Parts: sequence; C-alpha cells; structure tokens
Amino acid sequence: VVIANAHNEMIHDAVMDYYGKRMATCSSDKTIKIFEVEGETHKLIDTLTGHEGPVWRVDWAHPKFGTILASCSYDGKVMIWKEENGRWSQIAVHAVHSASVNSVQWAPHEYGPMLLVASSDGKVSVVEFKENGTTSPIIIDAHAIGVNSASWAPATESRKFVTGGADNLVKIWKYNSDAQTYVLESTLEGHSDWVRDVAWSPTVLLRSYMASVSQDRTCIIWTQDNEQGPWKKTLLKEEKFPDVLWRASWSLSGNVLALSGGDNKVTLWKENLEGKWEPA
Repeated sequence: VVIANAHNEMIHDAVMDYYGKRMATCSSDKTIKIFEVEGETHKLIDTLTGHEGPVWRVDWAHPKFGTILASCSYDGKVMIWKEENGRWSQIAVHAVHSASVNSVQWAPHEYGPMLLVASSDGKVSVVEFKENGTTSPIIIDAHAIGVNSASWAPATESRKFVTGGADNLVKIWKYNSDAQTYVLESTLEGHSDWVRDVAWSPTVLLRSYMASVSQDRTCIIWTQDNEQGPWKKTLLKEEKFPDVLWRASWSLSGNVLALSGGDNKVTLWKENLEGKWEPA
C-alpha cells in the first residue's frame, strides 16, 4: 500500500488516525500531510504549514475530541490542527521550550486532551486544552543535555510516563496532586550513549513492559511487576545492531516490538515462553 514520494525532503514520521483510514506524514520541508488509505489507494488532502524548521514527529489525538494531529519541529514549537468541515486549520500553537522539540504524544483519552512535549531544551511540558483556547501548561526539567522521547503509561493520580535522555538516562514520572506536577520515580540506567527513543506499552498483563532504544545501538526492555518491584534491565540481544536505533513501537495487542533501526531496517520482536526475545 505504498504512497511513493509523499514529500520532497526526507520524511521523519508516518502516523495514522485511530482508524487507520487517514495518515499523516512530516518532513524537513517543514510540512506535514494528511492522507486517506484504502486497499492500496492514497488520497492526499491538505498540507500543514506554519513550521519554520524541520518537523520531527506527529501524533493523532483520540477521535473522542474529533480529528486532531499534533506536530513538533526543530523550531522549538509543537502545533496542533483540527479538521472541522473536512478543511484543516491550525487550532493552537505550543511553544514554551527553548530549542527543538523531538517528541510529542497524546495522553489516553481517559486523561483527556493532553499532550506530552519533550524538548531538547532539556525540559518537558504537559498541556491540556481547556475551552476558550488558553491552556494551563506544566513544565519540569527532565534531563541534562536534553530530552528525546516522552511516551505515556496506560491509565490506572497514577499517571505515569517514561522519558529518554540526551544524557543516557531513562526515567519514570508519576503525577502528584501534592507536588502539583509530575515528579520523578525511576532512573533506569543502561545505555552508554544517548537515549534515542522510549515507548511504554498498553499491555495490561501482570507485568509492565517498557522499551528503550539509543545511540548506544541497543534496546533495553525494562520489565517491572509492582510498586516495590524494581525494573529488570534486559538486553534485547547481547550484541550491537550495526547502526543506531531511532524508534521503538508497541503493538496494540499481542505485545510485539517494532524496532525501527538506523541501518534503515525495521525489526519485529516477541518474548518467547522463558522471557527472552526472538524475531517474527
């Protein structure tokens, strides 16, 4: 179902609506594109523009609040646009960070219309969209050099999300009505280089599963069982993948690992009966 040459500039992200019927591509050309996919067809609708620097990542909001797609660019700003009347418009612009923003994912509709922003400005922001338009932002420093990922943890307070460091550190953050904002929990060390990406699973089974990919060219699957329980570092393999590792994605169900390399190859992984990993 290829959509050959969607952009002019190299593409940095390919995400779909909750109903895999409409896509969203973003590139360096500072532009994002909306799509329609059927059997093998690709209808190109609008092309989102207002981004000064290369767009990095984008994320589809839950249909619960209509059609909304958020994008983050080098321009140190993340922007969201809705699709009222089949015509794409820019609803709000979030630019609190001072430097590139490399990741932006939406919170489980349960939580609400929340967006988690992680900038290379070393900080991270949490923003929910009220009514009138003016939101109440929440920012908290998260890493030394910077921040590269900010995946969320499923619903359960009890609001958690993992961060990937520019300083090689993976962290866990849980809300706190007494602290007024998300505070640190874990600080799982493991990578020798920078944490390129970290995604948290929705697999509600007995134990929690977290993925961490990095310039150190390895994935460390962080498995923990309960509050007490510490996270068990686990090398996806006791060798190095020839190139870096940029993305890690969790399948809806069946909990399978989508590990987008850098050697330009995508690999899939599963945890056999023991607790190790194998292809698919």
